[PDB]
Amino acid sequence: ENLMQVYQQARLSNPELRKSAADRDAAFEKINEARSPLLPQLGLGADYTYSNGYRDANGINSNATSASLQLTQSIFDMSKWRALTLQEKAAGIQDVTYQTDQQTLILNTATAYFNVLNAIDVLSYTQAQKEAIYRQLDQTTQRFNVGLVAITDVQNARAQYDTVLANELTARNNLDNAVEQLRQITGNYYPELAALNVENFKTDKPQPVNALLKEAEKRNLSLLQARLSQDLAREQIRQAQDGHLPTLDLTASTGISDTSYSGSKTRGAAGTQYDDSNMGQNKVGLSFSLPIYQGGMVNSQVKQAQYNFVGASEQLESAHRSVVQTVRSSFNNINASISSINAYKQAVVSAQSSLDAMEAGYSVGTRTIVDVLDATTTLYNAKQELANARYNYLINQLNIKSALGTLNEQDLLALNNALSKPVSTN
Amino acid sequence: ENLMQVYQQARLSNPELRKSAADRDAAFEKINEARSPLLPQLGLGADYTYSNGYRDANGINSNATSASLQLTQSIFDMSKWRALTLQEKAAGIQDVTYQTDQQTLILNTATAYFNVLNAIDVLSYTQAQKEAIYRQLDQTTQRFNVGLVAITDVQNARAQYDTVLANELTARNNLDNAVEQLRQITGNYYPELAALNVENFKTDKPQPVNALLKEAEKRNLSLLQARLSQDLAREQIRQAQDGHLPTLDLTASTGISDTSYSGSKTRGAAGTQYDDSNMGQNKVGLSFSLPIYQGGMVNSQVKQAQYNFVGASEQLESAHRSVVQTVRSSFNNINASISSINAYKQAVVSAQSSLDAMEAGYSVGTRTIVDVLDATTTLYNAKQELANARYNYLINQLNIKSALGTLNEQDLLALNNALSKPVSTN
Amino acid sequence: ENLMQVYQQARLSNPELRKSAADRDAAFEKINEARSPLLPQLGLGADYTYSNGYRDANGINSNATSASLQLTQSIFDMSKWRALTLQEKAAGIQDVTYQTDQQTLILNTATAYFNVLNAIDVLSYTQAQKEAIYRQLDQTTQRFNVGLVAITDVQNARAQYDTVLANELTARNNLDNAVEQLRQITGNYYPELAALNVENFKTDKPQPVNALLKEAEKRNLSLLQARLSQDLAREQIRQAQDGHLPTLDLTASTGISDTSYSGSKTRGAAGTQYDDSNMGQNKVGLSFSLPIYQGGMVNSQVKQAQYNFVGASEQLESAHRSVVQTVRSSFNNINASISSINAYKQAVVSAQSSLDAMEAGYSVGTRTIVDVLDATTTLYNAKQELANARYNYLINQLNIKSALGTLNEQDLLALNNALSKPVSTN
Repeated sequence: ENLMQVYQQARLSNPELRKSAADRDAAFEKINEARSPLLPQLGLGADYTYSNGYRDANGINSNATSASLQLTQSIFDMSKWRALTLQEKAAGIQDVTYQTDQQTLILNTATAYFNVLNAIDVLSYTQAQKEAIYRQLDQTTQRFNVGLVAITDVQNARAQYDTVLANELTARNNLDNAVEQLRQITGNYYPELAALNVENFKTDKPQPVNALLKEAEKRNLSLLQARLSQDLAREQIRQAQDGHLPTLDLTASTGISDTSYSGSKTRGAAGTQYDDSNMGQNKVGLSFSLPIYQGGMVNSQVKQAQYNFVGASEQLESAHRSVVQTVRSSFNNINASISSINAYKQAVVSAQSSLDAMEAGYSVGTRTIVDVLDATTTLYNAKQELANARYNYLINQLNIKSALGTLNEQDLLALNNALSKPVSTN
Repeated sequence: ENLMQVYQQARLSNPELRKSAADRDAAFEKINEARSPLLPQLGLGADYTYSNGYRDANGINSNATSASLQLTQSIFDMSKWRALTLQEKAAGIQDVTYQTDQQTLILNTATAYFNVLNAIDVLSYTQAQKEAIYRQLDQTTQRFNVGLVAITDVQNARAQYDTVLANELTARNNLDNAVEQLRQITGNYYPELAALNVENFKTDKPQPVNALLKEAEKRNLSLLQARLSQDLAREQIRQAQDGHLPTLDLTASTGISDTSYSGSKTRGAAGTQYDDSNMGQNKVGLSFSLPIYQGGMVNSQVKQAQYNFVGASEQLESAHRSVVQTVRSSFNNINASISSINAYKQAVVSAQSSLDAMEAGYSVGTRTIVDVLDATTTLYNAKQELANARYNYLINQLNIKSALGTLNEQDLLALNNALSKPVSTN
Repeated sequence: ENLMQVYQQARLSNPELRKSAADRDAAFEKINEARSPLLPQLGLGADYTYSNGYRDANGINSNATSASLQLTQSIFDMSKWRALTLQEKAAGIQDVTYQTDQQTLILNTATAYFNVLNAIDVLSYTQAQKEAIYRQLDQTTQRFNVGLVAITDVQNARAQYDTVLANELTARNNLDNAVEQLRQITGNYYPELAALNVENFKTDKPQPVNALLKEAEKRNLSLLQARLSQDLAREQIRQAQDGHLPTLDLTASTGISDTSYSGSKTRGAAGTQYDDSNMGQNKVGLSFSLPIYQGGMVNSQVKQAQYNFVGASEQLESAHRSVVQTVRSSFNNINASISSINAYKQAVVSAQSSLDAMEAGYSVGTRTIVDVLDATTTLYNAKQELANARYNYLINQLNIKSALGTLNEQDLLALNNALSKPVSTN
């Protein structure tokens, strides 16, 4: 129910987070097959085959029968080690992006949480507006009944009333909308959520921008991923270099053989050579090769890896400019939130005193209760529009921390301190 | 001209629909080559080759003249069947997404069709606004001429007139833009389109939400595609399992070769063995093999397929909760459309009576005709903003029908029933 | 500083432009390896291997020792030439898109610049608004001090003041934002930028739209790229046709051999055949093959390439509809800009005369100076909202020129003519 608990149940409800985790699992597991080729290749084959050599040596008839194990083991080829390193760095990549997605979950969660509150706010306010305009219409109606005014005004207040009805329904509708938005990252409905403890609000001042810039230089996930991409490009480079490598290898195998000769040609002077055999063999030995020159195969690849490299570096710098922009913008947004909160506070005070004034106006009955509710309307609107400003302060409070690439459950707990009273959702 | 006919010509004018159709054609045709490998592989590779030995067995010249056909046919390998099933499911995928795109074309079609209707409205009424403000400029002008109100007001009205002119030009401009928007899907410019039969609106109540839930769950295209994706992942799993398959084979080949001999070394005791060859051959037989352990080849792939599976499943549930969200939101939007239509109707009646009232004001001339056209302004603005609301009702109709995964020409035919009088576009 | 210089320093600062450049370098360089296969394949693969017979073959140990260079050279396979042509066309593609981004850098570069100007504008004027409202607060305050009015008004003016303060901070904030936006393209902060020379502002009429269309047919980069895609699809088609090609080839290689015998079975009646032999060889000759029939390999591929072709064609027409839409829309936007500029000009004149009027009002003291500054507020707001309109005129100019697929530094120079006075940024 509390934002913390909301994070808790939602910690498993997210598929994409779990999806990404599983993807990381795919990467780390893929490292295994990345290690695989270096290991020896035990194998087996078998065959049977009749043959008939027509023409010249025509009339011979020869079935053939054989089977063999074939162990093989390459030794010298660093390219596989290279690919292994690629797999490693890619794994680190997947790790980082996974953490990123975690932070994303945090953000979305908090956002969706606040939206419900805001919807409740607008709901109630639009309601009070409804009643106010309603008795406005009733008054005006009665005023026509005694004939003081033109019918046109009656229809006017009519239109006001219908309009505000639409305003009710759309808002109430937005309520459940946001509710389902919450279920989207939960899979569960919630009857109620804790109200903000506005009385104990934190008007915390921002840290100086430069240190934040430093921490940003140190620990944004994205730029880190860029650097990993760069190093990976370097790995691609040496992998392109790998083509020049001599390929030391070692075969090892044994094989049975049968083959029973037949046909009239075998008859007469078989000379043992035409006789059926039972031979078997245990071949084992080195294998090796070297490309020397291959039409410029391993040449263009080099430059390709190079362009890939420098381009990746460009992406890195782009990320750099990006994080600078983002963090500054966030900081600034926080300040904006501050000032806005100030303004709306004062507005609250204003509408309040105005309200009390008009209430006194009804105290000796100078006005109508309707008007009192008009001031009441302005009052509430100002109220949780100010609350809205506070939540915006919170969101910015996360974004800057998000900008750092840091974030944790603990910040959300600090948020959880802010919550207070239970509040029914619908 | 009518929305139905517009859809009719639209059915061929769309490239992307036809594109997707042809893509389905590709997906189906590819199933054929998916069936292909099982078929026998006939072949030929005759060639000639000189040879000149040296060192130890130096000086014995020769030249082979090989020529042989090679039919081949493996029998046991389920992995290919697996890939066939994959291709099948892929074809189902392409099918589903194709139908989806059809619905998409429908939606966009009706949308663009309505936008024109709206722009016409805004155009006309804006024009009336132009005339009204104009004659205000004239009145105020003359009022300066007789020496009354200060020049500043004159320039004010001037600004009004110029501003509203700009509004005209941008209005007309948007009109032709929308016309082109229509041509974009149609490839045709249309001088005129049918007006809505506003007199006979359909105030249908929405069905209870749960039934719609059950239906859409039963037949949404997207989630269906997800399920196909999951099944495909399972197929990938058995395909990973396929690496344990022994590979039964059957070679079948034949042909002749003539290696003529030459060189001085052949001279002396040729022993028939050094005579020129003239042999042919008819080899045929099985070629079995089983991989045994191979460094963990067919291992990591298993878990990879597994993670692929579960992640796909997570996507499935994701899309599930998603469509729940969407359909509820749609229902809600429809209700909003209802209430809005109500409100604007009443606003229409109101502004109308206000109009008639002021007209009566001019009946003894208390006002100016411009004022009457101000009431007229608010009037028609209200009118076809209400029309706009009705179109929104239509769009929501198609949307709720869309989330079902249903949709067809028929609802659009009912929309065609909604249409009435011809109206020139520009 | 001037827009031209800004473009100049920026012209190298862009990563993505340089990125695309290097990518073009890749596309070109890859043509080399595309040419590569036709070249001769020199090679080598020496190796050594022990052998030990058993069962009938038992007791005759040996160890083969082989070494051989291996040149190879294919003669006839058009598919390689085909793929070469593919690579060529791909190079053309990367070229074109590179040109696209070359325009893209320009557009944004103007955009942010004008945004900076605008931000400066709104900033200053908001400041003036601040001072005005401030003195209203002071007036109302003092008025309460002598007690002419209710406290509620005091709080009202209070609220106005805090609000406008918030507007200041967000304004300044937006200023620095835009500054950083500029740095994003440049990597450099800028103290100052040239003011527009509004006095000599251009108002050229657009060329008639049809001529612009014929011009459009010439060289939009996008559509050209589409046509290249089509031709590429055709190349894919002939490449599918290339599976019918007989594969004429030429083997050419030489190698030595040693192979030493061992074992007691070799002893006795060796018959020369059971003796060590240091043979060498110089094999050379033709190679050839032809598929005949392969289970429908090169069949489904044909239809596949065909579908690829037609789909590409559909994309081409899609691009056609696209460019028509965009160019007309641009033209229209220009017209809108014109009329808007007209309107705001007149508004400026109006507010000006109103200002002078009220100034005269203070000349004999009929009003507060604050009010005069209110007119001042409306004044400047109108002023550089009009400026904003002029920049929109410029942006539209660049847009329509962009739709042409044209654009150059020279148009930006023509823009550079428009600039005038130096202006500090913050």
